[PDB]
Amino acid sequence: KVFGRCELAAAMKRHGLDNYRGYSLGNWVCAAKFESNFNTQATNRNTDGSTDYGILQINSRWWCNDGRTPGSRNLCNIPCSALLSSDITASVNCAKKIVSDGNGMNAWVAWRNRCKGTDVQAWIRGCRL
Repeated sequence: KVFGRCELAAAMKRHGLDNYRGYSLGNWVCAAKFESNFNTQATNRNTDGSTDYGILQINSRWWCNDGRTPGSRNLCNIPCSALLSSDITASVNCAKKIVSDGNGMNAWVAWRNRCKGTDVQAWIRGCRL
């Protein structure tokens, strides 16, 4: 499933990401854009044996278990497969855990390089209206 910008914005808002841990909604939209291009099925293999899953590219080394990543911690307590659903709930719930547990949104590389430092509110511009 490929979401639309405002479509994702609304869904994320419903799930309580707006200003969660201090990060306004635009942050999350921008992250999804650059991490997955709004695609719920995206996956990416890493040199360390881990894989990044779904719309928010959640990593299998720390966060979810994919049954094939060495040194798996499963801090979200979910199978990575659940993160490939067209429904974003699992991804959002795990994302909150990630951000609450440390480095904030720095866990997302695309966020840090391509979102942070720009006017992220522009990402939710024109969505309600």
